[PDB]
Amino acid sequence: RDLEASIARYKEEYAVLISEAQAIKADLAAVEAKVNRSTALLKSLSAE
Amino acid sequence: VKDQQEAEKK
Repeated sequence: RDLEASIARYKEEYAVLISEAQAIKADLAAVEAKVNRSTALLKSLSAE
Repeated sequence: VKDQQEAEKK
């Protein structure tokens, strides 16, 4: 029973970690779009 | 997983 409890506890931590990872992934995605846009803007500026 | 295995054993 104790072991089971421990496992359960671990699971929550794991879940939290996963959530964090997803958040980070989202952030990364957001950044990438900006970079894509930003590069284009830079190019435009150069042209001008 | 390890914990689960242990539980199974015991």
